[PDB]
Amino acid sequence: VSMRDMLKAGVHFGHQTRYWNPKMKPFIFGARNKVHIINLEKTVPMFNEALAELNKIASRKGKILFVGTKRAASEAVKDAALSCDQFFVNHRWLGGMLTNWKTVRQSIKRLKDLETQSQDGTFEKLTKKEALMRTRELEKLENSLGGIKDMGGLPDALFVIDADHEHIAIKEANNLGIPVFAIVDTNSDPDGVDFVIPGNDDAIRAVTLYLGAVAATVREGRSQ
RNA sequence: GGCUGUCGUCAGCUCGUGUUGUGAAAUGUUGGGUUAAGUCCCGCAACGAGCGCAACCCUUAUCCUUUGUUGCCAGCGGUCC
Ligand SMILES: [Mg+2]
Ligand SMILES: [Mg+2]
Ligand SMILES: [Mg+2]
Ligand SMILES: [Mg+2]
Ligand SMILES: [Mg+2]
Ligand SMILES: [Mg+2]
Repeated sequence: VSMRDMLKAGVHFGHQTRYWNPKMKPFIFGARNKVHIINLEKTVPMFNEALAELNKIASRKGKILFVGTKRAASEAVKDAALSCDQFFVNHRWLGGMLTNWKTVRQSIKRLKDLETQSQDGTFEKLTKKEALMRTRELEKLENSLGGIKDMGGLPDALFVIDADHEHIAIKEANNLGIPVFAIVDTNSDPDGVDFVIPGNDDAIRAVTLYLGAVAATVREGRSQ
């Protein structure tokens, strides 16, 4: 991935100096106007070393789960995983989506059966008042569980945009040994993720970049 | 044992799995709104479920169909009215 490209995106940008996390000292060039700057020279080799790892999982038809619920990087997230044939989460992660599979699995069945009882027309020939609680009931399920609806079991790797914001998923993923690939940032803990990609996690330009790239490689890897 | 009063027809009382705590425990069941109501909605390390709440039951208020004696008399005709 082009080291010039990122100057363009804004990846070098971090967070205000005061909100920094001192575990990210390694991945810092310095500060300008009391605002931190990611040493991109550390980003790019780290990043390419996570693309590679992602390839060889995507090789064996494992499932890259993508998570990103920021009211920036949601439509960004959906686009990418769909542009790959994988799974995604872009509205609140709901605690135990991984550790409590048994149960959360048993709320997918419902969403399946509410999809049927919609196209099949049952959500029409009924109480009319009961096309409220038989639709809102679906609408929400397909806002939350939708992304992972046909996922049948636990992922083979989470790919996570913001570590800070999505700390619950990462802990759950550590809980299950599921390897994690995060876009950590100057203000975030390095310490829970396995393939740390430094750089900005809060920009429409920056996110699409890493997504596009991880999208490219899982498709370039889902072939051989 | 069975049956019954009572707080109280008050809106509460809990469980599975997950998570937190060395542990009793906690979370859910808190928060913003709303409601007669843990009523409903939005949020949220919770995700769900159950007993309650409400609804299904009887009665009362209006209308329609069918049936018309031992009940009824609007229009007719008669009358010991
Ligand atoms: Mg423990
Ligand atoms: Mg209580
Ligand atoms: Mg409690
Ligand atoms: Mg409490
Ligand atoms: Mg409340
Ligand atoms: Mg209830």
